Amino acid sequence: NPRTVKITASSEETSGENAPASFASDGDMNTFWHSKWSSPAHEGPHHLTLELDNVYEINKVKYAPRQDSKNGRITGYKVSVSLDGENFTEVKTGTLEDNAAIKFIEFDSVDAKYVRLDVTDSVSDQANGRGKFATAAEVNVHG
Ligand SMILES: CC(=O)N[C@@H]1[C@@H](O)[C@H](O[C@@H]2O[C@H](CO)[C@H](O)[C@H](O)[C@H]2O[C@@H]2O[C@@H](C)[C@@H](O)[C@@H](O)[C@@H]2O)[C@@H](CO)O[C@@H]1O
Ligand SMILES: [Ca+2]
Repeated sequence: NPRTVKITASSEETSGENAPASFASDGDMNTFWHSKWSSPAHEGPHHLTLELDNVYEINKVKYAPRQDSKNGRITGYKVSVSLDGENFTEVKTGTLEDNAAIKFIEFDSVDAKYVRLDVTDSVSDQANGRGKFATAAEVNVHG
């Protein structure tokens, strides 16, 4: 049940379309965060940090890909946790399948107030777009 106080990101798009980082902090499958693609683009590295309302014991991250485009779809991730928002500890690394299905990332129970998702790999419907974008309809945490 942890509440996301806020989501911050490496970057966000509010100019070419409305896709701020906070759109990834609700369960509307029809809104998403997009890394900044409009000039000047931020083309990586990409990440997203959820600040929880308290310290929780967490063992799972849910990731809902953007539903209308594969652009930015996360296929490689590192998950880290923090108590103070500054010092992070890696708890999980892995790949995710290249489809729009909801993903889960699971690890041993760990106390966190902040959960960071580093995008190590991402896909695109563009020929030379590997790694350029990051999108998320939702990122959430569970314990
Ligand atoms: C094959 C190919 O090159 N396709 C591109 C496609 O990737 C582009 O989509 C947009 O790309 C930017 C980043 O460059 C963002 O991801 C945009 O959200 C994305 O737009 C979305 O998809 C398109 C197809 C439209 O439905 C748009 O309204 C969506 O938001 C488009 C640019 O429109 O061009 C090529 O089709
Ligand atoms: Ca959403």
